[PDB]
This record gives sequence, C-alpha cells and structure tokens, in this order.
Amino acid sequence: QVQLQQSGAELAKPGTSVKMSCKASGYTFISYWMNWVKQRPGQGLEWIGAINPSDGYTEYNQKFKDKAIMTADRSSSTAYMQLSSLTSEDSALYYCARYGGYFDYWGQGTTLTVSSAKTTPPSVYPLAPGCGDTTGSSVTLGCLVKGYFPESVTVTWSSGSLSSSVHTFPALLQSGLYTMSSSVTVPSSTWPSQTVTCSVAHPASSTTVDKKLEPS
Amino acid sequence: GPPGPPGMPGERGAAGIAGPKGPPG
Amino acid sequence: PGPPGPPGMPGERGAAGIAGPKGPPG
Amino acid sequence: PPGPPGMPGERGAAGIAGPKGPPGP
Amino acid sequence: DIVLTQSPASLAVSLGQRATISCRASESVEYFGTSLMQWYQQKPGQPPKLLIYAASNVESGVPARFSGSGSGTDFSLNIHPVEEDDIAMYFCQQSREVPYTFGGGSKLEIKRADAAPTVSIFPPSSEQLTSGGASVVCFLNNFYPKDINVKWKIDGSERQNGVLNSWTDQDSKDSTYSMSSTLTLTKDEYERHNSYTCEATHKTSTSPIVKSFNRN
Repeated sequence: QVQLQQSGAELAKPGTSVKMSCKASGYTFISYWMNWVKQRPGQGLEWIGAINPSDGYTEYNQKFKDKAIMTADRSSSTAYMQLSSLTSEDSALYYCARYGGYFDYWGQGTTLTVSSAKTTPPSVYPLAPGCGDTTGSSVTLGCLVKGYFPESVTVTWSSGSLSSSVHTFPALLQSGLYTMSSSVTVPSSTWPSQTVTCSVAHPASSTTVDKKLEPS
Repeated sequence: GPPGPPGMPGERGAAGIAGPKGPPG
Repeated sequence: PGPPGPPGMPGERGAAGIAGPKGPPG
Repeated sequence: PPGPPGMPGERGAAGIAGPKGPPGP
Repeated sequence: DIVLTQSPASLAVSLGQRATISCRASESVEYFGTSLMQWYQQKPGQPPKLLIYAASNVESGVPARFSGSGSGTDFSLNIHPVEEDDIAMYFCQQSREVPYTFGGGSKLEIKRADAAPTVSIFPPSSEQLTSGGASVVCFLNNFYPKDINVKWKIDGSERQNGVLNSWTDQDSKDSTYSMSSTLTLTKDEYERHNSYTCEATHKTSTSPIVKSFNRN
C-alpha cells in the first residue's frame, strides 16, 4: 500500500539547522503534490507548505517562508524539508502528507525538540506502598521516572507481564527536565510474594534502568 | 513470435493545489 | 511465444489548481 | 504467438499550482 | 488566511448515542458547484485519518456511522452510532484557499456511569533521599467523570505549589480517567515535618477522599 516513511526523531540546539525526510512509496511520486504540516501538542495543525516533486516547484505559507526549505529527489522517491535557525517555537512534530484534492495519506511524523538542555538519563525511583498501611484485595504499586531529557521514554512491568492494570501518565517539564510516572495494580496475594519490577527505557541516552519493587 | 503491443497510456496526474486570495480593490 | 510489448507512453499532466477567492474590498 | 502488452505508461505530473484571485470591489 | 472554527471544544456522549460537531468558516469555501471542506480524525500518537471530503462524500473504508453534512460557510460532522473506537480529536479543514487551514479541534469523550477513584499514597524512596531530594506521589485511579481536584496537606497544613499533576485519557478499552500527582520537596524540608496527605474532591463523594502517611 501507499506509504510515507518519515525520518527519525531529532533534538537540536537553538540556532542550528535540521533536515528531514519522507520516503514515499506505493504510488507515482511525481503525480501528487506533497505537503508538510506542523503540530504542536495541544494546539491545531498548521500548514507549512507544499512541493510538487515532478519539477521541484514549491509554495509556502507566508509564515514559514524564511524557516522552511522544501526539497525533492525523484530517484529516491523522497521528499525533504529543512528548518534553519531553530528556536524552541520550531520544536514540535512535523508531518509530510500526500495531496490529491485532500490530505488522504500521511506519514507518521518526525518529531523535533529544540533546546539548550542537554541529554540526561532518568533517575528511577520505586514507589512501594506506605510503611504504615492497610492491605486490600488489590495492591497498587508504581515507579517514578525523573530528571530525563529528551522526552521519549517507555516503561514495561514484570518484563511485559502486565499490560492491563497499568497506568502511564504523560511527562511534564520540571525545572527544564522531564518527569513521568507509572502505576500498576496487582492483587494483594500476588505481591510481594511474587516479583514485580518496572523496567525503564530511555533509548535517547542509550540507557535502561530496572528496578525491583520491595516492601518495607 | 513477435513481441506484444505497447502498453496503454498512463493515468492523468493529480490536480495542483489551490491559489491564494486576490489582492484588494 | 514472444516477449511482452514495451511500456506505454506517460499520461496527461494533472489539472491546474484553482484560483483563490476574491480579495478584500476597495 | 505474440507476447502480452507492456505495462501502462507512467502517470502524469501533478498539476500546476493555483493562481492569485481576482481583486475586490 | 481562512479561519475555521469548531464547536464544541470537547463533548461527552454515551456509546450508541449521536454525536454532532460543527465547523464554521470565516468566509464560505465553495468553488463553482461544490464546497471544499474535509473532516479528519486523529488519535493520540498517530497521524490524522481522513474521514470526509467535500462534506457529503465519505472516504472509502470509513464506516457509514460517519455522516457529514454542510454547505456554504457552515458545516457539521455527525456520528451514529458512537463506538469505543471513535475516541479521538476531530478536525475540519478546507482546500479552497492557500494557505490551507485546519480547525482548532474537538475532543470526543464517552459518557459512562460515575466511578469513584481508588487512591494510593507513596513516600519518597530511600534512594532519592540519598540523592537529597524527596517527593511524595499520590495516585488516583479509575474514576469518572473527569473533573477532579487534588489537595496536598503537610502536617495538617496546606501547601499549594511545588506540585505537578498528570492525567490519562479514555482509551479503546479503559473509559475511566486516572491521575498522578507528585508533590516535590527538598530532603531537609521533608525531614523537618512528619505527616503527609493527599486529598481528593470528586462528584462521587460528598466527603473529600484522603490517604495520609505519618513519617516513620
């Protein structure tokens, strides 16, 4: 089927350049104008521009004319976009999407983050229930990922044993570093006789951290 | 035998994007 | 038998995109 | 006999971009 | 540009009921015979999915449950009948004037029976203390409806800030809302005081919900 393989995520220091990709496949590359959109989470979709690839011709929204520089390679069946002089506002998520009267097929989106803040592996802190506490049929555990950057981070419990009964709360930005947390609920019988562990992967910093949850 | 005939003409391409708003009177 | 025939000629180029609507008032 | 017909031709290029609108009154 | 405006912001309906969303345009977007509005669906972590193009027509592979009507400057999207799959953001956009512009968004949440939320309170981990920071997590799970207010209280006395909170959102399976809420102290500050408690005010309980833990 038609497919829009977008390039990997990206982090850049403000004021630097950045180039992005969108390998197209499954239809004649030439025949369809390709477009670019910008999504900033919790805000709407902003049309950046579009490039016809049969000739290289391009058309930009007024706003992005100085920022965005659209390119295409006919051999590669690839569309490119370049963003220069990056400034935080630019930090966001960028889709390439095919156009045939409407935006029928999209890529998955490359994700841009622009900051001075340097790459940091996360401190992981277990959340064993209160020293002084009353057990029930269900026990809730969790563990807390803190002080990591940049953002993509994922947590798997008992080595992926539990998908249900698991709550993952989205990250926030705390003093220029990210912080997230995860909840898991097993039965009272199950823990602590069994082992419950949260494994935390922060592939950005090439680091995974595994934490066995212990009671007191 | 001789080769087959040439293939049918290709499909017509996609329509171009719409233009921007006209200048002021 | 014989080999298949060659590729057909390329297709008509797509229709031109529409003009934008009327501008602000004089 | 003869071989089959070759594949269909490549699809036309995306249409040219739309132009500026008419002036207002 | 052309300014599209969606209503309402967010809406809640029960599965099997009807959901209607309205897109309103700054200037009408009709070229000769027919209007040029499309409706898009977007789900968390995913690119937008085309539903409707030209208002009346439906993209091949989109269930009939999605009927969209409009004409002129005013359009609306309708779904009958709503399903667990259909939790999403919905966008309207026009292909009439460049630069192409999108709606602002409309969140679609399911209506379901009010559910009390289980609460859990966690001390800061020893590990973290060694580091010299101390934070106190409180989890609030499996509730509805969304509106909830958390309140932190040290030694019987309230603290307003240093707190961060994060929410989960309804899902193809879970329709309840869960919330984390971290409260982040310094070690010394934590050490000085003794008793800590997160407090929870929600529809389902006239009396505010509490979990406390005495230090030691």
